[PDB]
Amino acid sequence: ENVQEFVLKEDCELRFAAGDDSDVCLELVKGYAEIFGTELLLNKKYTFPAKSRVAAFTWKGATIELVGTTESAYVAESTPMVIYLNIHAAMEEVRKKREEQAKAKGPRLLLVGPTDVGKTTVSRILCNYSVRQGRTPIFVELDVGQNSVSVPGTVAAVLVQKTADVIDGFERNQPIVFNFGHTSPSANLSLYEALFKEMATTLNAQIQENDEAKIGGMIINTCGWVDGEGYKCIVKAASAFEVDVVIVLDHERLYSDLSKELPEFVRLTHVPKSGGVEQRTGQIRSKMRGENVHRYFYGTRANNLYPFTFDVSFDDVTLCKIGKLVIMEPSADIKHHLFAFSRSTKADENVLKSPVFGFCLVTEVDLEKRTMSILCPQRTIPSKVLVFSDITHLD
Ligand SMILES: Nc1ncnc2c1ncn2[C@@H]1O[C@H](COP(=O)(O)OP(=O)(O)O)[C@@H](O)[C@H]1O
Ligand code: ALF
Ligand SMILES: [Mg+2]
Repeated sequence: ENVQEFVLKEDCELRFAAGDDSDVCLELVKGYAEIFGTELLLNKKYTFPAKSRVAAFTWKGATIELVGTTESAYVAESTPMVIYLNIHAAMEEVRKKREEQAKAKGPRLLLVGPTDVGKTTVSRILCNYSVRQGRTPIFVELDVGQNSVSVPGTVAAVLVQKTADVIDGFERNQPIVFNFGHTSPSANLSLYEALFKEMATTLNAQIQENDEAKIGGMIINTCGWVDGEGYKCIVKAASAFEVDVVIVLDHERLYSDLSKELPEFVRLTHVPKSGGVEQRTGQIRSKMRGENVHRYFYGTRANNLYPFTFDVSFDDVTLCKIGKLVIMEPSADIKHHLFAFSRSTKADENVLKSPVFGFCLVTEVDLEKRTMSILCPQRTIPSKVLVFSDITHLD
C-alpha cells in the first residue's frame, strides 16, 4: 500500500519488478498504454503477483500508478518498440499484396537469437499487433524448455484470436501439441527435427481448411540455442516452415551466417534486444519450467483450473517411450513424470508423429495393486496410450 506515480512521455516504458513477498497493482490513470502489445484499459487495476517482471509502453504518453512494494521501477526513454512495430507493419503489407493477387498465404516469420534477447516477448508483441489489426495468426512455439503454449518438452502451435491477457499471457485455445519429452533439443536432435516437420506438415494441411488462419500467417518462436547443432536447427526450421522473414535479435554473427545460407527470397532483419530484457539463471529457468507445469494443471490466480486425481489400472493403459517406440513396464521410476495422452489409438509407429490430447502427472505408483495415481485435467483419460516425458514435477 505504498504508492508510486509515473509520467511517461511518448515512446517511453515503465519497467518494474514486484517485490519478493509483494503483489504489485498497476493502474493506468491517464492516456494510453500497452503491456507487450496488449492495450491497458483506463482505470483498470491489474494485480501482478510477487516477482513479476513487467513493461508498460505508451505511444502517445501516459500516467501510471503502482500500488505495492517493488524491487525496481523506472521509466526508459529509448526502446526498440518502433522497430518491433515496423516488423508488424511490413508483415501486414505482405498480407495485403498477396490478398490483391488471390486463397492468399500469410507471411511466416521466424524469431532467432541467443537466450534472453526477448524472442518470446517480441513474438507476443507481434501476435498481439496482428490480432489488433483484425488478423488471426498462428503462433508456433519450438522452445521445448521455455514453452508458452503447453508444458515443457513440447513443440506446439495455437491460432491466436485474442490479445494476450496482461497478467496471464495468451489463452491456449485448442493447441496442436507434440510431445518431445526433453527440456532441450540436444537430448534427441533428430526427433526434435522430425517434430518440426510433422508440425509444419500438419499446419499446412489445416490452414487449407481455414482462410483466416491461412492469411494470418505464422509467428515462430525458437529457443536460444544458436551455436553448433542449434544453428542447424534454425536452418531446418526456416526451411520446414518455408519462412519469408527471419528476425535475428542481438546476434551479428548469426545474422551474417544466415544471410550467406538462406534462400535469397528470405528477408532477414537484425534488430537489437531491448535494454529491459533480463538475464535468467539456470535456477530461475528451472523454477519457471515448474510453474509452467503447475499452471497447466491448476491454471492461474485469475483463471483456476480444477484437475482430477484418480487411480488408473496398469491393465487399462499402455506406457511407452521414444528413444523408435518402446513399451514400458510400470516401474517406480515413472513417479513424478509427465505422460502425454497420444491421439494415436495404438502403441505403434504412429505414436512418434501423432499430436497429443494433453498430459497427466503420475503422483504415486502402487506396484502390488497394479495401479498409479495421476493428476489429470479431466475426469477420464482421453487416451489409453500414454507417452513418457522426461519432465518431472513434485506437486
Ligand atoms: N522490455 C522489457 N521490460 C521488462 N522485461 C522484459 C522486457 N522484455 C523482456 N523482458 C523479460 O525478460 C525475460 C527474457 O525475455 P524472453 O522474451 O523470455 O527471452 P527469450 O525469449 O529470447 O529467451 C522475460 O522474463 C521477459 O519478461
Ligand atoms: F527463449 Al530463451 F532463453 F532464448 F527462454
Ligand atoms: Mg523465449
